[PDB]
Amino acid sequence: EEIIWESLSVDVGSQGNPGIVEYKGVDTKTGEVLFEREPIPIGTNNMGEFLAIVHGLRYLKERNSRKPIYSDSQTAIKWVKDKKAKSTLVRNEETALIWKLVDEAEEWLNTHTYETPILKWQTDKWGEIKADYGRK
RNA sequence: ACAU
DNA sequence: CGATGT
Ligand SMILES: [K+]
Ligand SMILES: [K+]
Ligand SMILES: [K+]
Ligand SMILES: [Mg+2]
Ligand SMILES: [Mg+2]
Repeated sequence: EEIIWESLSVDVGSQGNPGIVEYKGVDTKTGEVLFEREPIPIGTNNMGEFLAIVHGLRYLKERNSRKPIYSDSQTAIKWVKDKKAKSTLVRNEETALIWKLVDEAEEWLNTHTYETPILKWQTDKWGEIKADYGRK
């Protein structure tokens, strides 16, 4: 089982969990940063991993790219497959922004199609995903 | 247990 | 050491 180098890798970064959430997508081969989301003041790790995949799908579709996406998040891969982010984060005024983005990402999934394979990055075999923030 |  | 998730 080998890395598919012609791919997009995504990952969340956070300050606290729940805490400040950001995410980015990179070229798996070169590490070039292709997109980065502006920090969101409160969210969870899994909400951010979910948003990163959905943004990757939107990014690749806009560019007519058939590359797969790698994520290290078992949870977020499932949530994208299900088109449903099963987060436990409370809804209040401080979490309104992240929940709006997650709701809108689900809505996009329910109104668009894609063939993009969403693949598990095998951290145990390959080390940290290329989009990692280097914070652990 | 597994993945973050 | 704590949290988010299956
Ligand atoms: K990891
Ligand atoms: K990190
Ligand atoms: K646990
Ligand atoms: Mg990750
Ligand atoms: Mg990471």
